[PDB]
Amino acid sequence: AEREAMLAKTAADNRKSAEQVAAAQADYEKEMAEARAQASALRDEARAAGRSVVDEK
Amino acid sequence: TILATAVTAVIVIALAFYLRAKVTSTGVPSGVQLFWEALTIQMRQQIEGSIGMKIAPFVLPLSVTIFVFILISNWLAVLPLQYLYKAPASDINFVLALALFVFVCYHAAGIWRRGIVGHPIKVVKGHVAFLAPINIVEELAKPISLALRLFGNIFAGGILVALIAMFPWYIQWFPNAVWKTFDLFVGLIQAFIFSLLTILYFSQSME
Repeated sequence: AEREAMLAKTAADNRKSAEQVAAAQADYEKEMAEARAQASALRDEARAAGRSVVDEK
Repeated sequence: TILATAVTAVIVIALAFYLRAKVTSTGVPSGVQLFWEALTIQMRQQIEGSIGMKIAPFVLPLSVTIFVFILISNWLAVLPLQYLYKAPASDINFVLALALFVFVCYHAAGIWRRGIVGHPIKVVKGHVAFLAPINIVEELAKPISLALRLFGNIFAGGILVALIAMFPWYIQWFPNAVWKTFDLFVGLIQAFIFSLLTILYFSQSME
C-alpha cells in the first residue's frame, strides 16, 4: 500500500505542483489587475476632481 | 518425515525473519522483499478477481503459507541428499494434513458466513438444482482432488529418483539431471495449482 502510495503521491504532487504554479501566475496577474483597476480609479478620480475644480473656479 | 518438513518450516521461518529485518517501504527492496511481495500481490489480485479482498481476506495468509511451504519442500527435494532426504509429499500424511485443513477452513468459513443451518443446503443445490446430487461429489471431490494430486506427482518423483538410481552412475547423471530440471518446474506448477484451486474453492464456497 505504501509503494502504491508513493506512486499515487508522485502523481498528486505533480498535479498539485502544476496547479500551484498556475495559481501562482493567476494570483500574480489577479493582483496586477486589481492594481491596474485601482490606478485607473485614482487617475479618473483625479481627472473628475480637476474638471470639477475647473468649472468651480 | 517430520524432520523433512521441519527443515522447510525453519527455512520459511528464517525467511520471514529476514523480511522482518530488512523490510523498507521508503527504500530499495532486497530479494526477500521482492519474492514475498510478488507472491502476496499475485494471490491478492487473484482473490480480488473472484471474491474481493473485503469479503474473504483471511484466505491470503493460508494461500501464501501453502505456496511457500510446498514450493520449498519440492525445491529442497532437489538438493543432492541422495546416497537421507525424501520429499515430504511422498507420504500421504503431509498432503492429507494440508488438504484436510484447507477443506475444513473454507467449509467452516462458508458456514460462518451463511450459518451452520444455511451453508450445507446452498452448497448442495449449488449452481444448478438439476445437479444437486452431483454437487455432493463435486463437494466431496474438492478435498480429495487436492490431496491425491500433490501426493501423486511428488511421489511420482520420489520413486523415479530411486528408479533412475538403478542405473550406473555414468548413465545415471543424465536422467536424474533432466528429471530434476523439470521437477523444479512441475513442483512449482503444482504449488501454484494447489493455491489457486484453494482460492477458487473458497470463492465458490462463499457464492
